[PDB]
Amino acid sequence: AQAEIEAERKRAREELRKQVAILAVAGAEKIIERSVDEAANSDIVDKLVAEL
Amino acid sequence: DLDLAKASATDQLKKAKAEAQVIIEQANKRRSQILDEAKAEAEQERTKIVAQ
Repeated sequence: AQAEIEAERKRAREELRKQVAILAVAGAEKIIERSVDEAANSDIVDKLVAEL
Repeated sequence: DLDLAKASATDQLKKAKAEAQVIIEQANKRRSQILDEAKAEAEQERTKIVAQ
């Protein structure tokens, strides 16, 4: 029973990791699309054509 | 007299064998009783601790 509860502990922890990560990136998509900037887009292109 | 002596000795031995067998069967039934009591107590404890 006691080892069972310490397994259940890890089972509880992992689910919270999952929730927070998914909902955080859901917010991040909104934040990043709303924060697009043409100079930053050009800098992404200027990075990838510099390594390509 | 030998008939009587032989018969009494052998039936005494038979009595001893039967008595030993029932002694052991009483032990077996007691074994079942105590083991099921332990099982019930353990299950009761485990269920209440996990709910808590």
